[PDB]
Amino acid sequence: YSYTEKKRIRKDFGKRPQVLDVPYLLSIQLDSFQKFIEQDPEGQYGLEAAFRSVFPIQSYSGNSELQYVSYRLGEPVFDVQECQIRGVTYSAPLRVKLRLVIYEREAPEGTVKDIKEQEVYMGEIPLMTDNGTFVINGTERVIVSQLHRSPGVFFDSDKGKTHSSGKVLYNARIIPYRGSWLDFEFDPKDNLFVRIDRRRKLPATIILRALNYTTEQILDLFFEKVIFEIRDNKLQMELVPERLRGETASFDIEANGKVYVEKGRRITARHIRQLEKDDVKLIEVPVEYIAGKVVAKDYIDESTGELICAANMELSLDLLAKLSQSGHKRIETLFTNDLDHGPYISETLRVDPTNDRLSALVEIYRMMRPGEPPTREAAESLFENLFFSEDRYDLSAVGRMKFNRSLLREEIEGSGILSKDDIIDVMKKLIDIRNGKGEVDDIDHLGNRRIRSVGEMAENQFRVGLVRVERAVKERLSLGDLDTLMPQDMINAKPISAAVKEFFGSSQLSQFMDQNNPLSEITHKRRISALGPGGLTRERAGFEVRDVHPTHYGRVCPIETPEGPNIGLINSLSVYAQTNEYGFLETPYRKVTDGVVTDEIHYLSAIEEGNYVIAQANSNLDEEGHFVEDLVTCRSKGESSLFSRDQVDYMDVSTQQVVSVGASLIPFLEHDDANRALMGANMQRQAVPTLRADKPLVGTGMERAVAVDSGVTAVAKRGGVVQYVDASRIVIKVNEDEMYPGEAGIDIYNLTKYTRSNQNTCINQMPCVSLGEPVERGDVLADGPSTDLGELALGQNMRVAFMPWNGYNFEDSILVSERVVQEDRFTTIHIQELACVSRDTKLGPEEITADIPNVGEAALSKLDESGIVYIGAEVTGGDILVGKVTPKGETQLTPEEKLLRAIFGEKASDVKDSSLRVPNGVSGTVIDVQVFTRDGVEKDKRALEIEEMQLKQAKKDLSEELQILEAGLFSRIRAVLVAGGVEAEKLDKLPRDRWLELGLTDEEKQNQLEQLAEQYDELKHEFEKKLEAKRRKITQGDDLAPGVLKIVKVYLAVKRRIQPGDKMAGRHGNKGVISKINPIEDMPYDENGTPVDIVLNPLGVPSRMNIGQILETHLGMAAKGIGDKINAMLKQQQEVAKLREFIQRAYDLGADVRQKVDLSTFSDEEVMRLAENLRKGMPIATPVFDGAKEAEIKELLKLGDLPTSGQIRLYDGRTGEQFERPVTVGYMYMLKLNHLVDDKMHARSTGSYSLVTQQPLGGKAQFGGQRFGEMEVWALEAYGAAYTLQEMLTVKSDDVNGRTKMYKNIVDGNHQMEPGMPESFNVLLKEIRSLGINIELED
Amino acid sequence: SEIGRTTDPVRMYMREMGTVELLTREGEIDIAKRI
RNA sequence: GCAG
Ligand code: 118
Ligand SMILES: [Mg+2]
Repeated sequence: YSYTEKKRIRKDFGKRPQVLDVPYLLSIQLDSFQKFIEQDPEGQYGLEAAFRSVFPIQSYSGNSELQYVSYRLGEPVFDVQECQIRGVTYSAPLRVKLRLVIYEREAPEGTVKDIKEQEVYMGEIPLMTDNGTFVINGTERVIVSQLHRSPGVFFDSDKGKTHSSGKVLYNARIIPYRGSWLDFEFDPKDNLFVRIDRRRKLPATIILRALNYTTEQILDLFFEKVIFEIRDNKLQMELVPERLRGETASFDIEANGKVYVEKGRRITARHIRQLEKDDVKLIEVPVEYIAGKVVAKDYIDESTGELICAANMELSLDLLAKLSQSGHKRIETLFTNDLDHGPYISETLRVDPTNDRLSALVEIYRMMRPGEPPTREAAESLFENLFFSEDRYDLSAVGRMKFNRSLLREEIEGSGILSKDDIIDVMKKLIDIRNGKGEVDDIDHLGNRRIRSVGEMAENQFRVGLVRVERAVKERLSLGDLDTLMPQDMINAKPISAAVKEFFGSSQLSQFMDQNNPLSEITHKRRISALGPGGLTRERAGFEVRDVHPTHYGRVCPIETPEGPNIGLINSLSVYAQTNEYGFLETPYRKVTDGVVTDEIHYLSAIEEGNYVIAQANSNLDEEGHFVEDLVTCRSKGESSLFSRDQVDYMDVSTQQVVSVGASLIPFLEHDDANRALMGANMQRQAVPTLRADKPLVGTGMERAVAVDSGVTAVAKRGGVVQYVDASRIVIKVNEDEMYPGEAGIDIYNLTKYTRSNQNTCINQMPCVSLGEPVERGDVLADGPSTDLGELALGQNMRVAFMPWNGYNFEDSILVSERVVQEDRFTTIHIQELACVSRDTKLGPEEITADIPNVGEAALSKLDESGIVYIGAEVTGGDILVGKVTPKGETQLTPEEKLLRAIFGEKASDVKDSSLRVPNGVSGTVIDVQVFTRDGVEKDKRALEIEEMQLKQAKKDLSEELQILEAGLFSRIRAVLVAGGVEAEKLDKLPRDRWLELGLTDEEKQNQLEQLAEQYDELKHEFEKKLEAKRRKITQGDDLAPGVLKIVKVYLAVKRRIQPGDKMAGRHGNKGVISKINPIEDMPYDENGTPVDIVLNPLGVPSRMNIGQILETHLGMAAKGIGDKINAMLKQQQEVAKLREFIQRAYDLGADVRQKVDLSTFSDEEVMRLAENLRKGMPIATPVFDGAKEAEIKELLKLGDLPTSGQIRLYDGRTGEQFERPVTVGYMYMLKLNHLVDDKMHARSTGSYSLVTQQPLGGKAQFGGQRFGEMEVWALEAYGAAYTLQEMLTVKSDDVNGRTKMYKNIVDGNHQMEPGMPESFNVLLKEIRSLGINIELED
Repeated sequence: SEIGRTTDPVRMYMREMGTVELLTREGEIDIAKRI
């Protein structure tokens, strides 16, 4: 166990023993970025590979060069939290050591005239925090892994979807990592064509002639020859007998003898074997056997020098006669047998108009750069810049691996650019696929799709920035100032840093992190995305890429995926899925050696997984390893079948191998329909953290893993004893086993209290341990948001009854009791930041002040004299938080306002109230105020007060860390001093600082005292230089945006309580909106008087078949039935013998479970602490697809003395009489989702209007206005509502003169409209008349 | 010739501009003498 | 990125 797991042991019902613990759930992000920024002496990964890919940089003339020696990341200027506060990226400076070598002018080598070596700064690269996030502009962003088509050659088809003849048309496509695409394809006439970058197609032999192949060499490559040799007479023909497989001869075959097959008779393999048994190598055929045969060589004359027949020339008897007259007794001829060796290449040698290499290069030029006259020296440079230069074409290492793997080569490494051999082999494999001896690639196979992740996309963008700077440094190196310039005078850091800046901030895959709960974070990091740059688009992405493939098994979750327009494009990585070193997903299996399932795991990729046959995880096996069955369900080719127990090669490592981490948390997942499992998996990530986290009574066993492997919690790095514990810090006194020599031996954990998540929730850590408690390496010391004792806890254990109640849970509504509101169960804290920005305007600067015009002194009662609100103020909607006035001019009073002010004399004010106010309906507590002043603006009293508070706090925190650490050092010194020459009567009175220099008998202990005194002196040296850094970071002026003078950010904390409209859910896709908050006495109650907390609709179960939610209810009643049994034993104060016996009877229940809790090894203190943690219900673990059977649920129900049907009889609370049927009552785990009705309710009568067209503005942030779309206009045209429609068009929206007349008419009590023309129609008329089209209105 | 295969004005400018052969050191002198 |  642990000491943190025997506080409360979750009763495990899983039966399969696990052989592979769940890995670090954020390995994708952390490993990718570690490959990116770590030093790699081999030079394959990250910044080192990117630098060696660009450097060295020769000049145009080669006289000088800029080479690269090493790089180095600086330390960040601000730590992560200062970056989140000041709104700046958390990055490290990339300092790269370059060397400018100047060769000599006249030298046999260009010997070194000079070297100038120095360290040039190029850019700041953002840093992954220790949780897999980036703080980019103060917001935490996750760079999502991309799933893109691997580079390589992909053979595909369109399955007769062209030319209506149902003819399957094949195409190869060479896709590189970077560079021009190269496709070959077939047309309906069986002619091989080629496209380059998907522009118009050429005959494919043009790219064969651009490579220096002639027509004769082409026909050599793609064909084999039937040699006709003229012996004595009658056209002897060399014979290879297998070329005669399956034809009908036009002539009988006689070779020196027996007639094998007569005329017009079909030839079968017996005839071929017969001809080879006779060893037939020669025929004499009819002379018209050459009517149609194509010569395969260049046959010219020797007598008259006339070119008789060049290559690719179809022969005829007259041509045969004129060819034989020149002494040509040897006639080489193409062997094209139909349906196995087509004429495709010899057919395209006739369709291309090209005869020579230069004409082919010209034709490729004309296709590529049209309209421009092709010259030789540019057409022959365009081609060797297309696919054959490393500057422009990189097929990469994955590209070359997949390339050779597709062409069945044995070498997996090579050059990144194409070759003659590669292109020719691709054409050969395309022709083979046409000839029926190949198969097209499945493009959604996960052997053809590749995970490109953070440290690879970041390196790609960095290398783009590097080529941007190296073109400029090539341009600068070829100048004549070459003797007096250093390398940092020719490096521009701004392109390089701008590439990574736009990647990390503006890419589609660099996303604002989900920070609702720990599950949202840790599932946003394990997210795969088909979209992004270099991937699909959610509109153009078809049906087939959105589907779940058979190779998604164990690699990509089938159920956790979105539900709207990008479904199947955003995927989630499965629990055990890794990536190859190439990026292809792989998943672990157990090896089955001889029928014995070994516990040796192998990570199989999607293509290897299809070779073996692989057992299930639900496949039973006994303790010897052997399958207890003999006919095992397995998967062999993506096909799934039954096999013997000795065909089985591998076995799935776990029963939850197939699902993601978020779907691994749905108990009884195997009973939900896959749609409702998808919805539950997607609504666990929208659940906000409540006030008091409540463990699930029914979990699956992944809750500890999700809570720890996400960094929301504070896990002990070294074991020890809690020396001090406090709501904001935990001081652990390390064991002497785990501490290093010369060390204080104390770990301080500073907890995070009431900070804002990205979703404005609060992320607050509470110390889980108590004082003096022994903790171990890995225990949870502090529960973060939505965790309870280290277990992920997203909702609360509500008591549900499934029954229709008086209409109030109609159509997915939820009827909540009032005790769920009294008990503050789903009350969640939400923290808003509101900024008031004092800018410099052209009429004078805005000032933050408490002398606000036209506002009484009751509203300015919460503001201090600086004009800012007091911290701790209970504000409501409409209250001023930051008083600010703007200077204004252009007053221009009306005549009536002039008279009104000449009567009363109350003059107009020259400043305009521009205050920051609480938004309407918000009611909360100011918990923090931050003031940012541009350097040069004087600070008000409050900014100085806040700075002095921050300096006090910095000095206090650093003096307290020094006090804790020096107390630990003095305790270690006291422990070492008494190990020899004991001073136990002397030591505690002498001044402790002299223990640093007390020379003892040096056996070896004075060495440790030397190191401990060095440690103390270093701590004293270090505290001062940390405190001075903190002082100069606190008092320094802020780098604000241009124009702004100061920024006041006020943080409101709003406790939102549950209320009708708030959307609750469970783990099984059973979402719902609260319809009524019912009194306690109205709720249905059982015979003991305990009312139900939540009444759900039973009609929501059978149509959407998430039966799991019923079982989790029945089990959640069993679990609580155990708890309220133990609870009883703690109120009668039974002996610990009776408690120990009953809890042991509860943990031993179940049919062949994997866990054994033997708590005779528990002390009585440990048993009473456990029994105290189980008094609110004993938590159960129902692993996914391995969970508690129905019989085990009934047995545990019988142990808690509850009815085994799970259905008790309930009484109506209102009339006191019984509902006529038993009612399912149990404890579901309800989640409060982030769709709160406080955030959705909006209303607007009049407001601000859009600028160009005068319609209302868009969203409830800008006071909105709802879009009366096109469909609603049709809905009003379908009734005859002409007047309602005409006011939706003119006076509610666009009519500028009609909207104010309608307003003053409503106020006058005259509900009548004076509609004009919509302004947007006038905008349209003016935008058509600006097109040179006179559009008019005819009177 | 290549007329009609492009609509890009920069390709058209370059194509029409390249029909004029450059001047040598003594060609510029002859042209300036003519001016 | 999400909600229906
Ligand atoms: C541009 C390109 C394609 C589509 Sb679409 C579509 C629409 C909404 C949400 C998702 C996808 C589409 C195209 C190819 C394959 C699959 C979908 C689309 C096209 C016609 C009619 C309706 C939708 C839309 C705009
Ligand atoms: Mg979007």
